[PDB]
Amino acid sequence: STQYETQGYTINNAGRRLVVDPITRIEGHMRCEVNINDQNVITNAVSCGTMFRGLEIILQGRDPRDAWAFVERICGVCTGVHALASVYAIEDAIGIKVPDNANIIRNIMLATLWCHDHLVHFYQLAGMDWIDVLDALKADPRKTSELAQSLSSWPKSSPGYFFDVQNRLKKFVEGGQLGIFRNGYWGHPQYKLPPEANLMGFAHYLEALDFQREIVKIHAVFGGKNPHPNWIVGGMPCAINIDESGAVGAVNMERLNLVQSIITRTADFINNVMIPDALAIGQFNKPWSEIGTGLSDKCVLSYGAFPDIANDFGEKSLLMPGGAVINGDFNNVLPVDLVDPQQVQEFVDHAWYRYPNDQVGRHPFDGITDPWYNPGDVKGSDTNIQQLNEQERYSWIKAPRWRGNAMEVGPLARTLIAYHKGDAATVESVDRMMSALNLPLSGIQSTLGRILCRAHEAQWAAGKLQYFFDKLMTNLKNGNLATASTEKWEPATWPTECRGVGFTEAPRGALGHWAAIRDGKIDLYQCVVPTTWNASPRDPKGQIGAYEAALMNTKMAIPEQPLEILRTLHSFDPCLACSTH
Amino acid sequence: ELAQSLSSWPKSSPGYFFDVQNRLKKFVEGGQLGIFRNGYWGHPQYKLPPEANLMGFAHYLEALDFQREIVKIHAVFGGKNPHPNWIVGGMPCAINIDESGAVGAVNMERLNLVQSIITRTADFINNVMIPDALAIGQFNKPWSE
Amino acid sequence: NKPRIPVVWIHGLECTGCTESFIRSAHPLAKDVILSLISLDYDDTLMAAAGTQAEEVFEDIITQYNGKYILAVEGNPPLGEQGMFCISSGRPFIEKLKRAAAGASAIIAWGTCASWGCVQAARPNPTQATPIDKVITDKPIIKVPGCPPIPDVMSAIITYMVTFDRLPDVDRMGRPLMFYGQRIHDKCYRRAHFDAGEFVQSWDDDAARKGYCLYKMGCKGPTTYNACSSTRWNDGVSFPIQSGHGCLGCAENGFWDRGSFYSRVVDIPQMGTHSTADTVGLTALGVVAAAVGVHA
Amino acid sequence: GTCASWGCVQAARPNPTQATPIDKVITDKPIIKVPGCPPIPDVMSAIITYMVTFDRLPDVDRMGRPLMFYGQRIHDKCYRRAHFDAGEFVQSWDDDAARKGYCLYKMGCKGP
Ligand code: SF4
Ligand code: SF4
Ligand code: FCO
Ligand code: F3S
Ligand SMILES: [Cl-]
Ligand SMILES: [Cl-]
Ligand SMILES: [Mg+2]
Ligand code: NI
Repeated sequence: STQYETQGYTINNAGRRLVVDPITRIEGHMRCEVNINDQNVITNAVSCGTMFRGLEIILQGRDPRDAWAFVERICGVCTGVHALASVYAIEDAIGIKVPDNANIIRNIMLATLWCHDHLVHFYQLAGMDWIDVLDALKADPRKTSELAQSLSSWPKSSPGYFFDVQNRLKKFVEGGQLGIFRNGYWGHPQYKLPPEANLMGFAHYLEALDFQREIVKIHAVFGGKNPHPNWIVGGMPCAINIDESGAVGAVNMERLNLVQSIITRTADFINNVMIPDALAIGQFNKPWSEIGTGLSDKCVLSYGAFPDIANDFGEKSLLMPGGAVINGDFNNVLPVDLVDPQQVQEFVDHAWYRYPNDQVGRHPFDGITDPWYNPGDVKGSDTNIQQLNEQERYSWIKAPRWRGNAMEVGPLARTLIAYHKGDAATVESVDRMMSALNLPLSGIQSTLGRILCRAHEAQWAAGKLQYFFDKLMTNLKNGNLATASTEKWEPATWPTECRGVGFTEAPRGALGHWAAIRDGKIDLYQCVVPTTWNASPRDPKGQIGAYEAALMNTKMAIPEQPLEILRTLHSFDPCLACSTH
Repeated sequence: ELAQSLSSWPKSSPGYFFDVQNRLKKFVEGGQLGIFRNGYWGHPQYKLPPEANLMGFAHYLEALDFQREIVKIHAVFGGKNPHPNWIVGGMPCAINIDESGAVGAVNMERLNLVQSIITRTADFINNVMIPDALAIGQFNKPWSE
Repeated sequence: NKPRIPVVWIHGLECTGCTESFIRSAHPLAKDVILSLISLDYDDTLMAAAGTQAEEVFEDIITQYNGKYILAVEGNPPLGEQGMFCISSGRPFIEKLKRAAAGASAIIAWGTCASWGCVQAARPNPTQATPIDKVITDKPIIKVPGCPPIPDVMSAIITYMVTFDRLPDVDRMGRPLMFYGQRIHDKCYRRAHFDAGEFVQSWDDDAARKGYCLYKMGCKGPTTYNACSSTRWNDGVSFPIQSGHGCLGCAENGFWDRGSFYSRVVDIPQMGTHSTADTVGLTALGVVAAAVGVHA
Repeated sequence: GTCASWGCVQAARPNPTQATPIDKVITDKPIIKVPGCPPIPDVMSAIITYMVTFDRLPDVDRMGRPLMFYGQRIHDKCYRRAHFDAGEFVQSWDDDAARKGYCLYKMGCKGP
């Protein structure tokens, strides 16, 4: 039994210990442990990354131009973002400027990922936390139709359609082969949708599963394939040819026509299916606007993203604002510098790594990735963890801090940053969105709020797609076709020794690559990934990360059924391969 | 309500027909009626109620889009549509399912595409065209003579 | 009705790119695969149950359907640190893998990870990541390599095994002949340029804008077995070479450690027709121009 | 298409009707030939979108065909070229060569 105070929380590991391993409907491997009191309230929360590959080690000695391809494989879900960060970093180190079209295309690649990733998470990952799939079998199709048609202009809403969906589902289960729905949490008292809403939700789950495949066709045009499209240091390899012989071998008018058709359909699906479904979940789960706040009312971080001016990563360029808020002071958004050794630092005193001194944090330029599996006494064995020891080392995830502060990153974080920086579109959008639910602005700082912010981001990204596409076409109309700068492609043109930073906003939050080059080879490559922030273990001050904070003080209706834990965790959209890399 | 009374087809929301109606209204408000120009609109033999006309026109647009998909079956087995290719003695589309070089022939993946088109085609015909044919029948019965 | 064949999909060290690829399937849609062709009875990425509920599902399936389910494996087991580089239910992932494989009738090794080792197995392989066939030796394993494999290839292999009720024919390496029988280079739509000696020499040159061959930009097409040049990616929209980047060789064992991606492939015969005949002509034109005295 | 561009099937021997391509009849107007029987659907639309978006006619070869889609030959971008140059040919329909997707040059392919 131990007890201590941090960031307003009272961490108490007395009482019943609950273990959720594996955490499902996330990317990668995660283990969560909690302690609950007699009132079934969480008094202690333990976030554990249960996987490690070691990309930072693998990249040592390689050619900086190959780096993007290695680090892209950090994650297949947020596929492409690490490659973007990578070329950003290497171009920063060497001093390469890419052509305008290369920047616009990269922006398109990122926006596309945002749309796809947010959509899939909403339905395929987080969705069944809110939608009681088996309860859909009890709905009335005619009212399901009425409900859907009362919420959206989406065409697919006929009673016959919903009846067909319900029928297939009925047949699917009738055999006892429930597949992904087996042994679920169906009927849990926290499931609050009416049967008609569950049927509407499940139907859309299927529609989203189908449609998501279309979105990534934009990646296929510009980057060859999805998952894991291709990129180059100096721009993009997708040469453009509109009006000249051999256009059949390049990005031509027909190719761009395809891209345009996907943009329209993507904005259509997000705006008229996902958005209304997000609001709908909000309407029937309003108490969760007050559950899982965690660090979101205290400390939030964004690096910023989508440079609209090519090679300019300043505040006048990034369309997605960067900044940090600490101590709940949202009236003072602080500027972020990724070179400053005093801002971003990583601790490993509670992680399975080794430092010369684990009581201090290391800026990624001073980063060390030295795997050291050392779980302590876990009430079992080294190969049999019954209970993690959170007093000591308990995770493969490093503990990032900003100026010593534990931060939340992601859609909710970015939204708060953008809102309080006074971005007119975000203010209006958030205001409008909260008005519709009859909720105060504070309601966004929650488990529900994360999901709402994610959906709004998809809408935002879908809009940006069109903006970027138009920007590209404008250049082509003006005869500006260049997609690559090769002035500094040859290692002989590089500084003998240099370093750089690549940063952007991944679907799950602030991403950074720190790279050092010496004699044409990678000397150091360190990654600090969004889920690394959110799923962080504790630091030498015992400060807890975003997940553990959000889980604190959470009421559970049935201890053996961790639906509440799942709801909160999934709201963060955990990517564990990202977090550990 | 009319559409939903006649078919299981999913695309039938009020918002959907409103959108279709608006696209058409915008289209004509320019005086550029295109293929609709100098038509026989308002002829006494036009017997569908306004709602049946909107339903019909929406389905006209849906058919215009979807017809392109059906002929993908011709593209698999005959290379292209219009005007697929044939041979005296059978068909030139050699089949390879389970052996090396199946990538250069009609394979499981190609066949999967064909199956996916067949399902979608039967679905469109049975739930859009069929009910519309039946609807035109209901409103134009004198033309059965 | 009809029961569907039970499928257990487990995850080791991976990026979940293979699972993502699977759900990109255009025909059949992943939705219909899950609904009608198979019974996806366990899959961490998609399943509702977590924790002890997930464990119960796993145990129930492999016990009830013992000897009768297909084991699909994404990622690979690490041998380092007693296997605790990948922990599932507080135990080494390898234990789960072995327990799952013991009851499987056949195993599908999705992607380069499960097939070969992929990125985590690259120098210096910090975790000792090991391909499945090095751990499991008593079961049929079908390797479906690529990083990730083509979505429609994945589904086609599934539909094949369901429809024809058997495993696909494989090479000496365990790859299905149907999609891995030939090289990218042997079905590449840019061979014409390769064969003529017409190459991209630097990004976005005139050659690149005409879609010339990427051999001199490091394309590993000549040594890579896959369907990307015929079947193509994402409903036949494109593939790496078509969008202007050379093949990395991502379907091939240890391709990460085969030098830089921008370094030319070696031991591949290459003599251009127009490149050689242009040389022969100028050599002869220059020999004559020298003798006549209009050199230079 | 080939009809308006060249004459196509009705103009073939012995051209019973004396079918004549448009550019033999109209000689004082810019004519963009988009040949093929028929042309590729998406090529047709891409040409249309080009003219609308860029507000200009596409650049054309010496024959009046848009360079963007007609600047190269089929044989210049055929995915079976590897077999052609290797001398791997289909010799009769549905032989093992055909089942591996070998080159169709000896079956009369006019791609070149
Ligand atoms: S080297 Fe690459 S681009 Fe060139 S023909 Fe071969 S596979 Fe195609
Ligand atoms: S002759 Fe025909 S089949 Fe052979 S490579 Fe050329 S275009 Fe292709
Ligand atoms: N989004 C995303 Fe993946 C994480 N965390 C990355 O970067
Ligand atoms: S990189 Fe992989 S995707 Fe195909 S083109 Fe080469 S095998
Ligand atoms: Cl769609
Ligand atoms: Cl359709
Ligand atoms: Mg790191
Ligand atoms: Ni990720």
